[PDB]
Amino acid sequence: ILPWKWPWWPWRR
Repeated sequence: ILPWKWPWWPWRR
Protein backbone atom coordinates (compact mmCIF):
# COMPACT_ATOMS: atom_id res chain seq x y z
CA ILE A 1 0.00 0.00 0.00
CA LEU A 2 1.08 3.66 -0.19
CA PRO A 3 3.38 4.91 2.56
CA TRP A 4 2.36 8.56 3.04
CA LYS A 5 2.36 11.17 0.24
CA TRP A 6 3.62 14.40 1.84
CA PRO A 7 3.19 17.97 0.59
CA TRP A 8 6.76 19.22 -0.01
CA TRP A 9 6.63 21.19 -3.28
CA PRO A 10 10.27 22.26 -3.57
CA TRP A 11 9.32 25.56 -5.31
CA ARG A 12 12.97 26.54 -5.67
CA ARG A 13 14.32 24.08 -8.28
